Order: sequence, then structure tokens, then C-alpha cells
Amino acid sequence: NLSYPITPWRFKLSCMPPLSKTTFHCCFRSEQDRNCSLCADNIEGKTFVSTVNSLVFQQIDANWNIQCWLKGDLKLFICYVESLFKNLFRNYNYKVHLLYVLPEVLEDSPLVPQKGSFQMVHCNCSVHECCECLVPVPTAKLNDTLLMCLKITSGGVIFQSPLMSVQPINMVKPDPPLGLHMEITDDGNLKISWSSPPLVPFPLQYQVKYSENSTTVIREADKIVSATSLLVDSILPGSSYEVQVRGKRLDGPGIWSDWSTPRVFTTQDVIYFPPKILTSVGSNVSFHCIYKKENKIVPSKEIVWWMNLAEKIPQSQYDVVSDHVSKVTFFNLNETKPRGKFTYDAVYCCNEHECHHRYAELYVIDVNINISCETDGYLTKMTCRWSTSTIQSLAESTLQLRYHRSSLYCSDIPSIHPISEPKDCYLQSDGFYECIFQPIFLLSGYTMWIRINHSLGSLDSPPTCVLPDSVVKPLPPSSVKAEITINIGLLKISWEKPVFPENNLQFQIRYGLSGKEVQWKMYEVYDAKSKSVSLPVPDLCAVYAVQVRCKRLDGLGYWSNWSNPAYTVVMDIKVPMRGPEFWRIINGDTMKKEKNVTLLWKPLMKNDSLCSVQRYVINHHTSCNGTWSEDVGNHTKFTFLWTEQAHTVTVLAINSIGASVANFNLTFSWPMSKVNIVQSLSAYPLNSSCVIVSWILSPSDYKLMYFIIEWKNLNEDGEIKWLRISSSVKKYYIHDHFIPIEKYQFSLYPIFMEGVGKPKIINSFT
Amino acid sequence: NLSYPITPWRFKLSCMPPLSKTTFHCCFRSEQDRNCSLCADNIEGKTFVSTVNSLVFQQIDANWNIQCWLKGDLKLFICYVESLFKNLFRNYNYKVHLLYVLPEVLEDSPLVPQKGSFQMVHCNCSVHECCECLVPVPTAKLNDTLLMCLKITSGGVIFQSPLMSVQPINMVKPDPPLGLHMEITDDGNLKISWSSPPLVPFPLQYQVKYSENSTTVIREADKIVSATSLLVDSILPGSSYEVQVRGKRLDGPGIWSDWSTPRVFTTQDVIYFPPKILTSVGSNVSFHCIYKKENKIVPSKEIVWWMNLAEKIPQSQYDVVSDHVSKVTFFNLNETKPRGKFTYDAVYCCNEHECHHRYAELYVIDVNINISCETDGYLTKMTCRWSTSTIQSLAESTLQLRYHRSSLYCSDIPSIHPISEPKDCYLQSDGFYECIFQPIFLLSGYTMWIRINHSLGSLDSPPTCVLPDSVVKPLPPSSVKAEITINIGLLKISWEKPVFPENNLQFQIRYGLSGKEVQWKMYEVYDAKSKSVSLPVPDLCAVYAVQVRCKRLDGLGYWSNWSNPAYTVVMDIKVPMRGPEFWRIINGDTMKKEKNVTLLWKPLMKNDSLCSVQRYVINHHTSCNGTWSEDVGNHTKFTFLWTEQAHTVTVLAINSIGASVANFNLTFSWPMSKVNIVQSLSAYPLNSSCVIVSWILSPSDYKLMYFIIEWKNLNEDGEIKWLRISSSVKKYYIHDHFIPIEKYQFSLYPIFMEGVGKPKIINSFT
Amino acid sequence: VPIQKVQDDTKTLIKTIVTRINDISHTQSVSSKQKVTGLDFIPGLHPILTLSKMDQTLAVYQQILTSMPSRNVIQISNDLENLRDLLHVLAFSKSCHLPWASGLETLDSLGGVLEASGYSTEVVALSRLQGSLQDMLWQLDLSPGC
Amino acid sequence: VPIQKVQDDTKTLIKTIVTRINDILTLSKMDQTLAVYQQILTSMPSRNVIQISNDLENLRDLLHVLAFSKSCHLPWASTEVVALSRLQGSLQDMLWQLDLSPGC
Ligand SMILES: *[C@@H]1O[C@H](CO[C@@H]2O[C@@H](C)[C@@H](O)[C@@H](O)[C@@H]2O)[C@@H](O[C@@H]2O[C@H](CO)[C@@H](O[C@@H]3O[C@H](CO)[C@@H](O)[C@H](O)[C@@H]3O)[C@H](O)[C@H]2NC(C)=O)[C@H](O)[C@H]1NC(C)=O
Ligand SMILES: *[C@@H]1O[C@H](CO[C@@H]2O[C@@H](C)[C@@H](O)[C@@H](O)[C@@H]2O)[C@@H](O)[C@H](O)[C@H]1NC(C)=O
Ligand SMILES: *[C@@H]1O[C@H](CO)[C@@H](O)[C@H](O)[C@H]1NC(C)=O
Ligand SMILES: *[C@@H]1O[C@H](CO)[C@@H](O)[C@H](O)[C@H]1NC(C)=O
Ligand SMILES: *[C@@H]1O[C@H](CO)[C@@H](O)[C@H](O)[C@H]1NC(C)=O
Ligand SMILES: *[C@@H]1O[C@H](CO)[C@@H](O)[C@H](O)[C@H]1NC(C)=O
Ligand SMILES: *[C@@H]1O[C@H](CO)[C@@H](O)[C@H](O)[C@H]1NC(C)=O
Ligand SMILES: *[C@@H]1O[C@H](CO)[C@@H](O)[C@H](O)[C@H]1NC(C)=O
Ligand SMILES: *[C@@H]1O[C@H](CO)[C@@H](O)[C@H](O)[C@H]1NC(C)=O
Ligand SMILES: *[C@@H]1O[C@H](CO)[C@@H](O)[C@H](O)[C@H]1NC(C)=O
Ligand SMILES: *[C@@H]1O[C@H](CO)[C@@H](O)[C@H](O)[C@H]1NC(C)=O
Repeated sequence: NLSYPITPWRFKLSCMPPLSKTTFHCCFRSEQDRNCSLCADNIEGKTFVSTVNSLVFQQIDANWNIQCWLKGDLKLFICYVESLFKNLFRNYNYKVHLLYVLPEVLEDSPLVPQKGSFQMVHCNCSVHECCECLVPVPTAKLNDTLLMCLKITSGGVIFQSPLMSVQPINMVKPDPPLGLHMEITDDGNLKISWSSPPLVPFPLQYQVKYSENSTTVIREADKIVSATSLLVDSILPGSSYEVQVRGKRLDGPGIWSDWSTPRVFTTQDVIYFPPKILTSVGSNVSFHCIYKKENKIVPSKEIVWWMNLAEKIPQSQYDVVSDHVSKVTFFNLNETKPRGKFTYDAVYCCNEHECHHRYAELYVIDVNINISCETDGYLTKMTCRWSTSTIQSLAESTLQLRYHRSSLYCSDIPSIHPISEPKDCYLQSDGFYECIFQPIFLLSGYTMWIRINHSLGSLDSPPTCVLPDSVVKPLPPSSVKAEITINIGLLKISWEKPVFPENNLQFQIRYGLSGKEVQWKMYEVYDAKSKSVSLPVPDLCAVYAVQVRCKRLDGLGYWSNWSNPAYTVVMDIKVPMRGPEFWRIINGDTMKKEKNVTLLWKPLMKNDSLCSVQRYVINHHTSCNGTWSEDVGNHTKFTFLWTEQAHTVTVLAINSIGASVANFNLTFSWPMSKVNIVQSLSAYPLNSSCVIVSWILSPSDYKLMYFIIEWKNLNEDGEIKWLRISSSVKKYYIHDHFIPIEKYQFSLYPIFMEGVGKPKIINSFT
Repeated sequence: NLSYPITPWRFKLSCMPPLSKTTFHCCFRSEQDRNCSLCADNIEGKTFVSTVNSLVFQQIDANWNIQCWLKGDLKLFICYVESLFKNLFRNYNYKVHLLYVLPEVLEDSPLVPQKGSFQMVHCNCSVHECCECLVPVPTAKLNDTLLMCLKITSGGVIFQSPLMSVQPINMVKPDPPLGLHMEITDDGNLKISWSSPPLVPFPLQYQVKYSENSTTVIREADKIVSATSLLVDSILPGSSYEVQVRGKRLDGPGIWSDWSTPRVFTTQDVIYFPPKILTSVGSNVSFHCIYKKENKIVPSKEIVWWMNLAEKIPQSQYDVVSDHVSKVTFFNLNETKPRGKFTYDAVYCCNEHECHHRYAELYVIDVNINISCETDGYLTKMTCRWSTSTIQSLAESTLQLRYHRSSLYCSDIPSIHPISEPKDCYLQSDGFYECIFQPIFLLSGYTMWIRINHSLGSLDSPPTCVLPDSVVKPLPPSSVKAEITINIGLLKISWEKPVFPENNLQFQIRYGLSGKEVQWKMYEVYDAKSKSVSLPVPDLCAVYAVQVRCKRLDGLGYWSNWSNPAYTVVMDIKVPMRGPEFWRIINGDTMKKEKNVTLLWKPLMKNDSLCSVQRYVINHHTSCNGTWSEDVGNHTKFTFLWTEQAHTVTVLAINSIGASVANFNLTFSWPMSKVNIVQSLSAYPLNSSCVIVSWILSPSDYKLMYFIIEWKNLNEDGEIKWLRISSSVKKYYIHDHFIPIEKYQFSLYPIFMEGVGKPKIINSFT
Repeated sequence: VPIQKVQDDTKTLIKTIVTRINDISHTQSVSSKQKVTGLDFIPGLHPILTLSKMDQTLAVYQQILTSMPSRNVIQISNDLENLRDLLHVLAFSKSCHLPWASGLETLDSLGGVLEASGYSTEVVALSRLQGSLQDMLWQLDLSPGC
Repeated sequence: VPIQKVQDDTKTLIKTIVTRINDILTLSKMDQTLAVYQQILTSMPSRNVIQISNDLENLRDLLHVLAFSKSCHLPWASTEVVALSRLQGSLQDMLWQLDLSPGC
């Protein structure tokens, strides 16, 4: 009762007669109805009004355009009042008093509101007679009843509006939608996606305007949708779209939202979808194209696809989709080299003999990035690293590692287990990264991969399963000890295995002569419980070097470092095999029965001494078994005397280990010294470095086994020189310094089992 | 009217009688006039004054010295008021008010200024009876009329000065001259140019009170010349000048400027016109001196011109300009070598023997820096370098390169172009300055040179145009390869020309044999279209080395590097040209037809079968043409069964190219094996290395081609080796080892068309 | 300088420029008669006879290449400047004074096309330049008119 | 995964853990023991102790694996020196008992 529904929202108010408190009631002038209901503001204003004052109403036509709604924020019921009588000559300073109430849902009679129930808000009018007013309404009463009453105070005259009741929510005018962009999606379909206001509590239907506007073909296609974002169908090239969207309530009546500034989106003569593609090496891609030529769409049966404007694509890969949509599908494509500052391939679409300058981009990124890494001997730190200086196709992306490992192991089956935990790894000057894991589960199987983010998308390298306990690098063995054996002649290597790992190990020894550069020899031991080895070497005590490495037996893990080399020490091993080749000389008168005989011999050479023999000795044997021993020191010449008929002498070598075993012998005897068997000797210088000696002999009774020839210079008293000759040969060659001018002698002696007889002496070359 | 001109600027004011508002009138006591005009400040001051108070005027004498003038800056009209009553017993705190008005130019009557038009500025009175009044006078009103009135309040007594009209523009006090630099003219006229003050917009009459503070001559000539660039002729030695030029307003009245600091400049008894000249190698200059030797001044005909205290310049360079001015012209002086702490030549002018110590400087610069340039092979940059390790004459002078460009080629007319562009060249460790132009203009004229800055001046080296296309250094040739031609014997070298430049090119090619130390032979190619050259060499399987290099044919440009040398690989070239030897060592028996035939041949050497043999072939031939030749291979011995009666043999060598073409041959004949043509031979062993061999012949009934000679030792069956000389020789020698100890088989055989007769087998020497 | 020196120097400079163009990796195999419907202000295609049209073509090419920052383009532009200043001498040899042609106002669309299809522009420009220069050489033997 | 290689891994890891700690019958009882050792070892944050603990749960997970190998759904169940000593002692006890490989 006493309420006129606002059907529709638009209504025009006109005030007609029924000066401090002169109030005039105003009514709506509709097409067929005229309602005049008194408001609950003034009840005692029934005062007599003079007839003359009505003449003022002739000059004052109180016509007003009053409207309002609830804004999308559901906070303010801003109301607008416009003055139809736009008289610029006189401006009225009128004040608006608004009484609004929001009664609650009461089930006990629809009682008329009393005085003071409404709220007073002084409504603000602009300079140009337009009044905007703020009405705070609680959100819990949006579906409830709201009452309006307006009082206009213009020049001391009050104008009264009727009571208006309407639901705020059913005629809410939304805000102009924003957050809109116009790009071609990946299926040849423009999307008009606007961030439709969230403060609206009800679904909204939107009127959306656009068209196909071109230079020649012009048509208008205005539409109405209901979703917060729409997706048009079959965009054609060379057609401007003037899109503009406004909102309103979808269910029941409502007020359209504010018109926004029109958005213009113009596509060029060739349209590609998708325009940019990011794909790794070895995959398959696809494209699309629509062409317009002098305002006419080219049929799909005469279109050819190019590549960098360099080589035409073979026709085998072309596919037909519709009247004006084509398809090109690259098969097993390679990596795109960087051509100058351009890091992408351009793919064109064109017909006949003309190709437009618009192109579709195509990037290709390689993803085979290698990761491989250790576990240090203490089973704590795990260190690894991946290259990025070879692979180009980058310098345009940030990179990051990932983890995934929980139970015991890995390398079972895809997928990469999309749960992952990033970890940051640093950079080093070598050109490769690295980063450290600790503490590490030695028996947990990590799954690693590299993720490449890029300006267009994301890519993932193939994973890798790594188990730390199986990639350990052991520490090199300590206390390496090489020592030449005793009484045998072998090289002995001894050592001790590293504490980690606790698996079985194999060792690889490498050894050789000590020196600046050596051609070392390798040897393998395949037993964990063997820890010392013995090997043969050619020499005896030439110093040697040895080094050792360790590895796990089953082939897992990596090799260790080379140990600190441990050189040996030189020291003698055993007794010499052979004594000296010792010769006699006599310096005394022949008439003497006592002869001062001097024994002379060369110093022994290394391998005969096996290393070193520090002492020599002489031993004797008379016919009466007279035997004795005496030291000579490091003197290689000794002398003694001989008077008894038959006396043998022996020269021995004594060193650190013991006396020699196999040694030569020789006996002196005057009685058999009177025997000669050599008849003639000849010597001749072949040249300055070769002399030939030959001899003709005679037989005897005793057994002859070796000769001896003694030569010395005759111009100067040089050292006596001799060398062994076997009795078997009859000719010999002598190779040393010689000059034919000076004079030399020779003296060949036959020696039997018990002495030397008469010699053969020659004073010149024959 | 009511205005008295201020003539002159110095005036004295005395106040005379006509207590809070007692006004006294003051007048100016001129020499012939007494003007008393009432000011327009007070009109209502006509108040009766008691006669008794006049006695106070007895004790107060209002004598004021007022001086008003415009400052040089034309900003403040500073006025000074001084109290002539210098009474130290009592100091009155009198206040001075200066009423100043500057009426605008009005053409409608000379109206008297009214009350309140005068501007009032408080004067800054000081303790010492000096009051300073600062009147802000705009520059636009300087030419206008300035009216002044003075009011003095002393002990309640008011003194009013007459109104005075004056133009501030005419009365200007200038500033003392600045920049009084003493620089004697190149003609010795002693320019004393001083910079005129900038705040003075009109020429100034300069009262030049220049003095001559010499030992005996004193001058105080006060020239009033207005020229700033003063020129005092006939400069005298030992004449210090203390110029006291202060200046005055030339156009209109003014006041001499305040005395500034004296400009004491002492001429130390030796004066040259500026000895501050900088010279170059070969340049010629001239000097003049005036010396003081007590007040007589040494005449120009008695000068004792020296440098380094000695080497009196001859009276051939001498020319007389004035009585005390003499020309000592220096022609093409050499570089002034430094010594001690001197970087010049201590020029000395003196008289007789008493010569002073003050000297002059002779600066000589070896400006000749030779700049070189070189253009990169890719034709992108141009590197230019220059050395300064010869500048050691006046070092620490700064050096900077300047370059100038011309559109196409540079002209042949030598002229240093007026404008230039600097270029900073960086220092290099080799003692050179190197700098790069990039990008380059190929056919544009770069004229570049070096400017030197010394503490005395600046100098330029002669320019050297460089055209960046005439100094290009081409790249070395690419893909150089040499190979030995087959079936011809030549060596063919092929190469590919570099990319840039694009003119014609010549080539130099050097070849030799490989080794640590290489030998070289050079060949030239002038035609540009040839890419392969063939040349003959004697050696045929040496490891060869070939290198090439380029240059432009027109002669402009540089020689390129030498390319990477191209070694050659030895391979088969032709078939062997000569077959190998072969001989009979048959060990068969006489009656057996199938006799054990053995043939010997030495492996063929390198330089005959063209450096490679892998397979042999032993050609055989029966009377029935039995050609079973088989393949000996690498083996060098052969045996055949002697199946048939008459046999012929032949040895051939087969390489990869093919088989032998020219060959030896031999035939077999049982019957004439019983013929003899030789009846004696002689074997004389003169020495073991060479043995003399002779034989005799008979009238053989067949034709004899050659002889074959063989030898062996019977005693030990020594090696069998042989020789194949022709029949022409008679007494041939053999050159190899022998021994007279043993006895040798000699084997001389004549050679006939079916074989050999009886051997001439010999057992011993002759 | 003798005129024959100028005649040979022109050929040398032309060959140097064309080899520089061949050094570029972009324009390795594109041909010079390819038709693109958006780039028609690039000189080329139809043959050029007169000296004035030749200088105009080089001026347009210089203006077009000014809009690229690569070093090779800078060097080629410098060489084009030198070649133009040289060709005016051949014009002056036969008393046929030429003006200093300016960057034609027909370059209105250039910038726009750039921000749309940069890559393509670059390629086509260089390629056509090379092709045009070839024609120039084959016509400089026949001594074309003023 | 095949089970025949598991026991070698058990022996290797138990030897490794006893060796590193020296550097400083039924399945349910086994698991509850190991679990209480984990708790009584968690209290000490020393670098050796924390890593020994982190190496203990690999042993515990492997113990669960070997329990599941026999088709047995095993239910889930001055101080520091002595603690480390008793850890080691229980460890060689575990080694000796798993040498015999008892039942569930
Ligand atoms: C990306 O594209 C490549 C290229 O193959 C192309 O696409 C296929 C779908 C087919 O239409 C091919 O005709 C076409 O050239 C694909 O590689 C292809 O994979 C298939 C299936 O594995 C291969 O077929 C097999 O060929 C072998 C003989 O090699 C037969 O024994 C098999 O029975 C089976 O037919 C085909 O050979 C192979 N193409 C080439 C050139 O090797 C690839 O699969 C595709 N990518 C994806 C993710 O599908
Ligand atoms: C410097 O002077 C040299 C010779 O001295 C005089 O100069 C010439 C010009 C003649 O007048 C000669 O008779 C004089 O003796 C010249 O050789 C030299 O070129 C002169 N230097 C310069 C830069 O001209
Ligand atoms: C990839 O490169 C190979 C050889 O470099 C070539 O044969 C193949 O055609 C390339 N791939 C494509 C898609 O062209
Ligand atoms: C780098 O890649 C990560 C991976 O998700 C991504 O979140 C991040 O935005 C990328 N950084 C960029 C694109 O700058
Ligand atoms: C092996 O030796 C190198 C060089 O001394 C060293 O850098 C490296 O760390 C060593 N390896 C191990 C596992 O310690
Ligand atoms: C001395 O040695 C030789 C050679 O072994 C031997 O024949 C001889 O019997 C030895 N002398 C003696 C006295 O045994
Ligand atoms: C001396 O003759 C022999 C004979 O074979 C030879 O070996 C040796 O080299 C010759 N010596 C000299 C110095 O020529
Ligand atoms: C050398 O002097 C010239 C002349 O004024 C000057 O232009 C140049 O900059 C100077 N060189 C220097 C200061 O390095
Ligand atoms: C010529 O060889 C020298 C010596 O190696 C080298 O420095 C120079 O760069 C070479 N020339 C060219 C053009 O590369
Ligand atoms: C062997 O060859 C020579 C060379 O021509 C020839 O004179 C001779 O007759 C040949 N011998 C035979 C038996 O043919
Ligand atoms: C051997 O004698 C001959 C002639 O008597 C002589 O020419 C030759 O040089 C001698 N031999 C030596 C090695 O001097």
C-alpha cells in the first residue's frame, strides 16, 4: 500500500500545484497512468496558499529526470537527478533532502513507516544541475525493500516526490569490464577475455559489439553473450574488429553497464596460428595459414609453404583442412643455428609467385645436457656439474636443477615423478657449473634433470638415475713399500688397502726403471685378500719406481689417484757368480829361485758383482797344501813371492753376503815351464783400428785349454795389455787405437792344466 | 629651475642660522658664488627660533665634505660624507638621510617634484666621521637627471641641503688596468699591452707612469696615451720598469683610478726580443741583444755573441739594425743535444771578456716522425703506428695524432689542411704508439700527422697521405698442395687465391727438401688466371716442402705471409729404367744335365728403380721358349734345375707401375765352355784395400763383350762377391779387403755371346 | 687522376661490396627476383639504364640500410657512400652535372614494416642490393647515358 | 628387483656404518629396536651423529624391504660416548644374527 513499483526504471517527475513552507506535490507523467501518493514526510503542512502565488508557478516548470540503481560494488545506491529546465540565465541553489529506509522482513502486518524511520543524506548537485547522491545500504538487505522520498528546496519552495519501492539487486548496473586483450590463440580463434567484475553477486549477460570492417567489404555483426570471456570463431585476415562489451543482469530485468572506449583490433593480410612455437630437437610440429589477395581469399589448393625464403618445402608434407586453411608438418627437425642477431627460423605461407612479408617464428632448443658425478672417499660429499658452453641455442634462458629420491634406488620407469625440489648450483671459471650435496644417503637413488625456462615456454632435459654408493672414488693407498728381495732376485711390493669403501677391491701396479721418463709396465692383482706381490725384473739393483691404484672389483665406481711413488734403495743381494780373470807378471832376475810375482786383474763390473763387491782376497795352495788368505782392499793389483816348485793361486771376491763360488785358477811351476808348442806367430795391422794375429803350433802330451797374448808399446813403456784366447781358434782380430809408425811387441803363451811352459815372443808385426 | 650644477665634483657645505624640529639652511661656499636654494622636503618648518640658542651655533661648525660619484660597475652611486669638525672629545651620532629622485623623461613642462616622490635610503655612517650612501641607480636611467637632497640630524638639529641636479653617467670612476703582461715585440718594441677592464664601456685615457728603475738612469715619464697596447721603443738593458698606469675616463670628466700593486719587472742587464721561439730542423731564425756594461750600453758593433760561454759566432752572420741592436741570424741549426740540466743553448751576448751569466734558449725539435699504416686482409680496420724513440731532444712534450679526410683520392698539392680531428693512440710495449681506425673508407684520402705540444708552443710534422686500398696486406693462400706428377717427373703445385682483395695478383713459390735445416728455391708466377704450376727437380723420392705467397700486380701493397707448408708423399712414378745384375754360382756336377743352378743378385738401390721395389721376377727362356718366370719376391737368391741343353736367363723388377722394360741378359753354352782366350793374369796385392789385376788375351774368333771377376777365400770359405767391368780396360784394379795371411781363389771369366769358356781360376797372388 | 683509373676502381669497389654481401650468412640462397607483396619500395626487379636512376637507387639503398645496426651493414654503407661520390666523377667527365639525390619521401611505410617483419626486410634488402650491383657492372661496360 | 643381491647390500652397509662409527631374531623386534635407536640418536645434532642417523634409515628401509621379500607385512614400530658404543655393539649383534638369516 502507498507504493508505486518502478516499472520500468525510467520515470519523469513533474510538479503541479495542489512562501517559507510552500510545498508542491510531484507526480510521474507516464503514457497511460498518473499516480499521486503523498509521502510520509509532511503531514501537518496543510496550510492555506494564496491564489496569486500560483502565478510564480507559471515561470517555474518543475520537471526533473530522477533515476538510480545499485552499483556493482553493492555498497552505494548513487542516485542521479537531472534538471530538464536548463535555464542558464538563472541558476537555483536548490538543496535535496532524501529520506530512505530499509525495513526488515516483518511477518506481522505491512505497517506504514512512521516519522524518523528513514535516514537523511544531503544530496550533492554539481554545477550543471546534475545531482549525484550516495546511499549506504547494508548488503544483508539487498533483496529486502528499500523506500525513497525526495524533497527539493529551490528558492524557498519545497517539491515533494512520491514513495518509491524497488529491489536494489534486480536492476544493478555493472562496471565497465576491463582486463581485455586481443591476440590470436593457438586454434585460429580470437578471444575477448575481460576481467569481469567480481563484486557482482549474480551471473551477467554482456552485449558485445564488433564487425567485419575492411576497405571494401563492410558488414556489422553485433552479438550478445553470457560468459565472462568469449572466443569468436573463424577469424579472417584483413578485417578490423571494433569490439566493445557492456554488462547487465542475465536473469530478469537490469541496467546495462557503462559503455567502454571501443577497442580496435586489425589483422594483416596473412594470419598465422600459432605464431610462435618452442620445441626440442627431434619432435614434430604443425602450422596454419590464411591468405587474402586484393580482397579475395585464396583457395587452399594453390598455396606453397616456404622456409627462410631459401628452399621450398616439398609438397608431400602439405595437408588440406578446409576451403582456406592449410597444414604443414615438419618431420624430425634439427637445431636452429644463430644467424646473426636472429635466433629463430621463419616459415612463410604463400601462393603462385608472391609471398607476403609476415612470417611464423620457430625456435628449436637442444636438451641433451649431460650430468655425471662422484662420491668422495669419505662418503660425505657429492659433487657435480653440467656443461653449457658447447650448446648454443641458449644465452637466452635461466637454468635450474631438480631432485627426486626417497626409497632406495632409481632407474625403474617413467615418469619423472613431477614432485621436485629445486637446488641452486654455482659457477666456476672452467666453464662448467657445480654444486655440493651433503649429508647424502649413500644408498638412495637420485633422479636428476635440468629445467630450461624460456621467453615462450618451459622445457625439460631427459633424466638420469645416480646412486652414490656405486659411484665412489677411493683414496689412493698409503704406506706403499717396494723392496728388492733377499737371496732370490725379485721385486716385492707391499701396501695396505684404504679404509673406504668397505667393498672388495682390485689393484693395478705400474712400475719401471727410476728416471726422468720411463716406459712403465702394468700389472693387475685380482684378489682382495692378497696385499703383497713379487715380480721379476731384468736387472738386479738399478733403482726402480712403483705406483698403485685401487678400484672396486665388480666394475662399478671410478679409479683412484696414483699413490706417492716409493723408490727403492741400492744394496747387494747375493754372492758373485764369477771371480776375476787374473794374470801374472814377473819383475825380477831369472837366476833367482825366489820370484816376485805380481798378480793383476781388472776391477769387476756391475752385474758380475750384482751391485758391488767391496773386497778381494788371494788364496794359495802349495804341494804341501799350504793355504792362506789375506786382504787386498780396493787395490786391484797385488804381489807376492814364489819359491816352491808347484804352487796354485786362486783369486776370490768377498762382499757383504759371502765369498764367491765359481772362480778361476792358475799354477806356477818351473819344471814344466820348459815346454813350448807354438812354432810361429804373425801380426799385421789391417788399419789404425784393426790388427790380425795368426799362429802355427805343434802338438804335445798335456791338455791345452787356453792361450794368452800380451802386447805393449815399445816406443813408450805403456801398460801391458792382454785378453783371453781359447785354444780352439787359430786367428784373432784386435780393435783399439793404433798407429803403424810406432813399434809394438806380442807374446803368446800356452797354458796347460798346471802351469805355463815356454812362451812365444815376437817383437814386430809380420 | 631650483637646480645648481655640480661643478666641480668637490664641494663644501656650510650651514648657517636663518629644539625638537629646528631646521637650519646650508649653502655652498664657492670661490665667486653663494647659492642658497631651499629643498622641497619641508614646507611647514617656518617655526620661530629663540635668539638665545644661537650661541650653540658658536660651538658647532657644520662643515661637510660631500663627494658623489658613480662606481665603475654602474650599480651603486656611492656618496661619501665627511665631517670637517674632527673633534675627538665628543662624537655625535648624527643621522644622514639622502632623498634621491630620478624623474622619467617628460616632455610636458619641467614640473618640480612633489612630496613623497623622493626615495629615501639610509646612509652607512661610520665611527671615523665617514658616511657612505648607496643609491641603486638603474643603467637605463644613467643618462637621465638625478636629483639629490641631504638631511642631517645632529643632536636634534636639522640641516637641509639644497636640491642638486646631476647626471650619474658623466661622472664615472674607472678601475685600474688588469692583465699588464710584459711581452717585448718580435721587433724589440716592448709591447706593454694591458687588458682593458670589462666593466668600463668607453675608452680610457691611461696615465702611464712607467718608470726606469735602473742603476744610474731614472725616468718618470707619465704618458697619458689611451692605447692599451703600449709600445716603448729603444729598450735599454738593466732597465727595470715599475709601470704605474691607472687610467681615467677619456670621454668626459672622471677621477684617476686607485693605485694598484706596482708592476716591478727587472731586466737583468741582458735583453733579447723574445728568445722564446721554437724551431725545427733546417729552419732559420735571427736574434738581437742589448747589453749593459755600466751606463754606456754596449754598441751593436761590439757584441761578443756566444753560446755555451764560448764559440763566438763569426762576423759573417752579423747584421746591424740599430746602434745597440745587432742581427745574429741562425741558419738550419742542428738538434740541441741536452747536457747537464739544460734543454736549450745558452745564448750569450757580452762585451770583450766580462760576460754575464744570463742566457737565452734555443729550442730545436726533430719533428720527423715517420708514420706507417697497414690494412687488415678482411678490409675492415686500418692499423697505424709511429715511433718516438728519436725525440730525445726536448722530451716530455706531449704527442697527439690528428687526421683529416677527403671524399675520394688525396691531391698532390702539399698543404696542411686547416681543420683536423684528434685521434687518441694507445701506447705499446715495443716503444711504438699504435691505433686503429674502424670502420674504414677504402678509397678516401686519409691525411694524418702528429702534433707536438711543448711548454713553449705547438708544432706539426709534414703530412703523409695514406690510401687504405694501396697498403692492404693480403691473406696467405688457402689449400696449398704439391704432388709429384706421374710418367713425366715434374712437381705440380696447386693453390687457391684468397677472398680479398679483388684485383690481380702475383705469386712467389719456394720449394725444397724436408729436414731440420731446409734449402729453398724460388719461382714466380705473374699471370693471374693460373692455379697450378709444374716445375722439374732432380730428386725423385725426396720428402718435399712447398710454400706460396701473394702480392698485388700493380706494385702497390705488401707481401702476405707464407702458408702452411705442404709436404709430399713418396710413391711409384715410372717403371724401373735399368734391370739388376746377376751371376753364376752354379754348384752342379759336370756330367749331370740337371745341375744345381744358383743365381745371385744384389737388391736394387733407391735411385734406379724409382725408390720402391716389392716384387721381383726371374725370367727364364729355353730353346723351346720356356717362359716360367714365377716370383722371387723379397728374396735375393735363386736356384734352377737346368732342365734343357741351351738356356737363357733374365732378371726383371716389377713395381706398382709395371714390369721392367730394359734388362740384362745371359746365355749358356756347354761346347765353347772349352775355349780359352786368356793365357795369364797377375794379382799384385799392393795393399789390403786395393789389389792390382791384369790379364792377357788371344785373337778370339767370337766377339767379346766384357769380363766377370769373382773372388773367395779357400781357408774359411769367405763371402762371394764379384764385378762386371768391360773388355776395354786392361789392368783393372779391385778395391776391397784382403789379407796376405790366407790364400784366395781368383776367378776371371771372359764373356761371349753364348757364354763363358774355361774359367781362368787362380789360387795365389802373382 | 686519369679516367681509366676511375673506370677500374669502380669495378674493384663493386666486386668488394658484392663479396661482402656473399659473406653474410642470412642471404646465402634467396635469389634476387623474388616477389614480396609488402616490400615494393626496395629498388630492384626492373632494369636501370640512366646514371640518375642509378644514383637514386644507391641513395634509397643507403637510406634503407641506415636502419640496421650490424657492423657489416655499417661497412657496406660506407662503401656505398664512397661509390656514390665516385660515380659523380664519371657524371662530371661527360659534362652532365647531377644533383645530390635525397632519401626519397616514398619511404613512408619502412618503419612500420620493420616493427612487423624485421627479419624479412633485412634479407630482401641485402639480396636485392647484391643483384642490383651485378646489373650495374654489366651496364658500366656499355657506357650508359647521362 | 631380484632379492639375491640384497643381502650383499645389507652386509656392505652394516660394515660401512660400523666402520664410520668407529672413526669418531624376529623382524618386528628388529624394526622396533632400530626405531628406538633412531629416536635416541636424533637428540644429538653433532655432524657425525646426524649422518650416522641419516645412514640408519636406509638400513631401516632395507630391513622393511627384506621383510616384504618374505611376504611378511611388517608392522611399523658422557652420554654420547656410551650411546655410540652401544650403537656399535648392537650393530655387530645385528650382523651376526643376520648372518644366519632368521625368519619373520
Ligand atoms: C614424428 O614423425 C616421425 C616421422 O614419421 C612420420 O610420421 C609417422 C606418424 C608416419 O606417418 C610416417 O610415415 C611419417 O614419415 C615419426 O617416426 C615414425 O614412427 C613410426 C612409429 O614408430 C615408424 O613406423 C614404424 O616403422 C618401422 C620400420 O622402421 C616398422 O617396422 C614399424 O612397424 C612402424 O611402422 C616410422 O618409420 C617413423 N618414421 C621414420 C621416418 O622413421 C615419429 O613417431 C613422430 N613422433 C611421434 C611422437 O609420433
Ligand atoms: C736556411 O738557410 C740555408 C742557407 O742560408 C741562407 O739561406 C738561403 C735561402 C740563401 O739565402 C743562402 O744564400 C743563405 O746562405 C738554406 O740552405 C736553407 O734552405 C734555409 N732554410 C729554410 C727553411 O729556408
Ligand atoms: C638435419 O641435418 C641433416 C644433415 O645435416 C639433413 O640431412 C636433414 O635433412 C636435416 N633435417 C631436416 C628436417 O632438414
Ligand atoms: C624460470 O623457470 C621457472 C620454472 O617454473 C619459472 O617459474 C620462472 O618464472 C622462470 N623465470 C623467468 C621466466 O624469468
Ligand atoms: C687426485 O689428485 C688431484 C691432484 O693432486 C686432486 O686434485 C684430487 O682431489 C685427487 N683425488 C682425490 C679423490 O682426492
Ligand atoms: C781351477 O779351476 C779350473 C776351472 O774350473 C779347474 O779345472 C781346476 O781344477 C781348478 N783348480 C783346482 C786346484 O781345483
Ligand atoms: C779396419 O778394417 C776392418 C775390417 O773389417 C774394419 O771393420 C774396421 O772398421 C777398419 N777400421 C778403420 C778405422 O777403418
Ligand atoms: C697542442 O696544441 C694545440 C694548439 O692549441 C691544441 O689544439 C692541442 O689540443 C694540444 N695538444 C694537447 C693539449 O695534447
Ligand atoms: C702472419 O704470421 C704472423 C706470425 O704468426 C702472425 O702474427 C700474423 O697474424 C700473420 N698474418 C695474418 C694476416 O694473419
Ligand atoms: C738381351 O737383351 C739385350 C738388350 O737388347 C739384347 O741385345 C740381347 O739380344 C738379349 N738376349 C737375348 C738372348 O735375347
Ligand atoms: C793402395 O794402393 C793404391 C795404389 O798403390 C793407392 O791408390 C791406394 O790409395 C792405396 N790404399 C789406401 C787405403 O791408401
